[PDB]
Amino acid sequence: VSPDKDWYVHLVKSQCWTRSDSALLEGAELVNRIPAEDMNAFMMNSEFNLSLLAPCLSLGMSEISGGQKSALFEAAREVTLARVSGTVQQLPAVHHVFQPELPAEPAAYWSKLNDLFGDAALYQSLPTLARALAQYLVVVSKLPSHLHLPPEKEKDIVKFVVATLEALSWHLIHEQIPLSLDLQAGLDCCCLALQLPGLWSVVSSTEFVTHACSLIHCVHFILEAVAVQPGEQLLSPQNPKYITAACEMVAEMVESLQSVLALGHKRNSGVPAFLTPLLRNIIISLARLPLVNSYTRVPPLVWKLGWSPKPGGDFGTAFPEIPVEFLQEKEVFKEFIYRINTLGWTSRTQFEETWATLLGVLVRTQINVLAVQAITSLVLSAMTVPVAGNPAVSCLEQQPRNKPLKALDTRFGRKLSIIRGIVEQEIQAMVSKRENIATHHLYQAWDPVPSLSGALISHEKLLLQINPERELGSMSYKLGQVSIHSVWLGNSITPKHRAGVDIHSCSQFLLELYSRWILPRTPAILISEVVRSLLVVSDLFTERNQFELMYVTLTELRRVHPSEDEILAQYLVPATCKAAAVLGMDKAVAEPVSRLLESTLRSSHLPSRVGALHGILYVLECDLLDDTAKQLIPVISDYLLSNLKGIAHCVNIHSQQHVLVMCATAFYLIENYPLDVGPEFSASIIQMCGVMLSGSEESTPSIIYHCALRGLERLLLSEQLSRLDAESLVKLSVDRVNVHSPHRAMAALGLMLTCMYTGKVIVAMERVSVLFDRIRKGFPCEARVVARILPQFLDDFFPPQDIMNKVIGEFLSNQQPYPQFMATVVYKVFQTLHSTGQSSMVRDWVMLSLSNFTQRAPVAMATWSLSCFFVSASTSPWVAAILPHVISRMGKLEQVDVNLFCLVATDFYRHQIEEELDRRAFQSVLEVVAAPGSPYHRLLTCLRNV
Amino acid sequence: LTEAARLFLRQERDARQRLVCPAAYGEPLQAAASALGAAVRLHLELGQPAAAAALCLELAAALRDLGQPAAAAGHFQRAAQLQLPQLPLAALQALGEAASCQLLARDYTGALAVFTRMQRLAREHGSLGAFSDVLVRCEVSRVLLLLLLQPPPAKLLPEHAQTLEKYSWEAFSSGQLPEELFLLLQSLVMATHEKDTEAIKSLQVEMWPLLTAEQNHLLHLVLQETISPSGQGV
Repeated sequence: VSPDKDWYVHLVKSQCWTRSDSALLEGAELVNRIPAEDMNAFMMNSEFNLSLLAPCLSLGMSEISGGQKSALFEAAREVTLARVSGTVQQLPAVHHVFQPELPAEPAAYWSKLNDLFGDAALYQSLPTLARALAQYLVVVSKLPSHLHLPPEKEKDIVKFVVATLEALSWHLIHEQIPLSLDLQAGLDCCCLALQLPGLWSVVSSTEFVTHACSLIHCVHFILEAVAVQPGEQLLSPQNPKYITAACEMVAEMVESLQSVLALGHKRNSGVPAFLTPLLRNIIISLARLPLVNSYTRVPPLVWKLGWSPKPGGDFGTAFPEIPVEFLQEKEVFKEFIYRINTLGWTSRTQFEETWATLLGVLVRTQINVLAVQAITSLVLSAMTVPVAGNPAVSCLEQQPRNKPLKALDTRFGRKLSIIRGIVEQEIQAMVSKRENIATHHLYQAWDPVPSLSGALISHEKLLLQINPERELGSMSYKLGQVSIHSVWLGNSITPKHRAGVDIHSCSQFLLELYSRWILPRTPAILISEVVRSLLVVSDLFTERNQFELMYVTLTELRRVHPSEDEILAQYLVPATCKAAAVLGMDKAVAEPVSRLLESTLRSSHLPSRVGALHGILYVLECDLLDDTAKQLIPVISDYLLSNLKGIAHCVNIHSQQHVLVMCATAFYLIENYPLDVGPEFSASIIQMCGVMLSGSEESTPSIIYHCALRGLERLLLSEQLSRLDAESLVKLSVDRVNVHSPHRAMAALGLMLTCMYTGKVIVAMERVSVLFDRIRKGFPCEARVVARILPQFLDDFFPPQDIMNKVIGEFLSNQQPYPQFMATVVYKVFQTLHSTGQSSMVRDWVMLSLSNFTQRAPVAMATWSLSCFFVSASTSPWVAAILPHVISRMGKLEQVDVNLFCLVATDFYRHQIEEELDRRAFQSVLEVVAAPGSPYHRLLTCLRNV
Repeated sequence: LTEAARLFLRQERDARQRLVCPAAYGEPLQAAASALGAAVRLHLELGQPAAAAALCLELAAALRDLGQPAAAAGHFQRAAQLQLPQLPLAALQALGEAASCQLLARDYTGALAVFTRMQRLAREHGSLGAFSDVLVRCEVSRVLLLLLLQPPPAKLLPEHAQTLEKYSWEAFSSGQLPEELFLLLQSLVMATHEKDTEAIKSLQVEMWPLLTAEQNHLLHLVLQETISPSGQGV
């Protein structure tokens, strides 16, 4: 047979036109190689496995996220959208709410429905299409202009998500619990469709009210079926009845977010913990609907009183803003705060309404503290990057202190970039708090770092920038959110208003009302909260007179307030440091910040010292600290050494915020002040970090391990190091790769990759040996990742003659637990040799298939390894493009397998050997193995026929 | 310092769960480390090991409520260690909570190392009626975790080898499990080891009523790792 385009396409149809979820990744890789011009006639065919649209979309996205244009992604997107429109054109014309309890009310409808979703010939295609649609919608936020979802398909996608949740709930009513993947796909489409503004403008309109109440009814019924046993309620203390039902159901759900859907609560133990994030996000996005938003923001304790106006909002449920004479009661105020903080604000008018409300409450014992906290959180709400008042879409905007590394954007740097982005992707997926992420998709993590030149900065450009003091994946407000350089850079401050909402007026009003409120018998618990609110809002101050007023207020407060506060200093010190170091810390007045820091670092209780360290980090940001009057440096370094030498053997005992901020300060000192932070000062903590990274999984928590390790990776990657502690750093990296925890092994592997790519003969062989050992005795995740980074490591460190024996020896082994990965490693290596004109070394090594191959007790595995090897060492396309097909069958000695193996070996014998004496040398190895059995004897016959 | 614990935890539970405050310094936790985390050590150094760990059982539950699963798991395990060689049931409940938190942290090889410790303490101390309620959760958990991780034969302890061996037709028996759950577990082990998707899907749909929420999470994870493996980058 001629192994050509048509043979290949037939072989692709043999695996990607069934209905089976065995080898979906390899199926996507096989469809990838189909000609781009003839790919959509291949996926829009009625037999196509619809379970491949998620792997095809993921592979296309990984090809586009790599910059290159992807045609498989275009095909999979076209097919997903066409299939969605198709499966939506079957639903009945008019839509009735899906009262998941009302006994079949629209009989005809509720029967024309069952006939279209009670059967498995269509219902089975709803979640396998929802998986594709959720894999598409989760990456529309990072696509080009012509790859977003069109404006025409938005109504159809809303109807499809409605129908998918309706079908899932119908299954739950009649049949048993659908499936974990079906549930997940339906809720994923729901969440990701209410997360996009293009579809949020369609669901939340007026002709889609029945669909909104269907979503609400179905989500409530699913939460009831999943989270509670039959016979109990969710919580443990005119117009279409369904509208009021929807209002009350969303109110109950929002009230549940505190207990039943709070991950780790004593009541969330009923939800299977893979539905908690999806349901939280869906409930938030539903509560923000204009239909139910007006009702949802009113606490229940208001209806428990005599409040019941006559509403109207084109639905009949637009209630007015709570009369502030109700919030003077505490519990009602705390519930209102919870509603407006969890839900955020849906528009500028709503921000202004709740602003004026909390102002009227702000004018009294403790209502003032609650009002101040609500106010500061409310102004911080406009800080978020993606969509400003949307807690489902957005997270708090942070500009890190660390500048982009200059070692990258080089020759070796741009290769370390790739091979460390891989390891970082996996460390993200394996240890990140998926806090800004709701769905299950792994390779989706992003960071809230908008450019200060704006559009969000792509995550693969933030390798070692994100302040090494915040937990990997944690997006809450951390003290030190916005760096001071960012303050000088965004609004040009010599050392406007936020999204849709005038924050200059809010900031100025708050600054005047705070200054006039703490300088002259205000209680202590009020002064401390005003200072905390000032520190938190000073992330939104724009002018320099705002910061100067803040500084003069805070220093007069320091002078007036007594020293016996201990709970005011935690916010007095970092706020004063932020102000004084935005003013370009000078000698005249911004100098006695060093005295304040020196005094607060010898404190008695920890939070004052953590605040002092955040203030120190605020100063060095780009102040000439002190002004070459840096006499704070010796103090900072002595404190850091004395209090990190103790907390290095037992770390889980001491607080984690303290250790994290101490490490962040130490790394900033070593990298930015390497001539004042003494010399060995680095090595000293490159030992503290050694005694911390080398601890057992109990003696070193995971987040502290990953900070210290990523900070060390930056310290080495930044050229601000002597070659004496860097030499002390290349040794520590290798002792941590042979660890049991897979994510710790992956972190140590990333540090080793930087130790190798930055500081640049048998050492390289020791390192490749440890990599092969992590393939051979690791978990499938870690082993797949290491085998995915290995081809580049190999082709970039040592010439192919050195390791070509080792790669084949690790492929052909009995101690090899995952030969299905080493197949791809050998493939990448050989196909790299077929580009650099070294296609003669590869044949020299394949002619070394005498004893290594053809000698493997499971003859099935012997012929499988022979087929993998002869596919790898093939200069022909359509033969090298079937390795995903041969990896999908690691045993399975069928007859078509043998036909494949004979064809592949015949192609090799015809195209690569070309030497008759070597041809006979090749022929007289199947005769020793002989095997009159099918595989070799058929190969010998076909070779005699050639 | 035990009612001060209530004060300084509610002063954090307010801003976290009651009135969600997306403006938290993170201030009352680094201080929540006092009283609780503080006497946690004081109780020991002066001596009250019996109830000393109860303070940590409250502080760990608080930490898990706030969204710190890993440190909550650490404190839970420490409590289990503190109460162990005097009270089996207390430390077994603590270890169960620690395994739950570690599964919240997506730390599977550390959760399996606690399930194996429970399962092996329940036996060597089952010499009641709840021991054969931890041996029925730990066995199913451990099997689902070993099916999710899939360790290679090299780094696979004798314990896990014995367990994953118990559930193939070379073996029939039920130990402490109910017969139907054992048959489902055996069919699931045999179907996953033989790269069978539809069998595992049918088994997920059939087993959902018999498994708890944690183990249903784990069975969904097994099914997902089977369908779309984690590490390919796509």
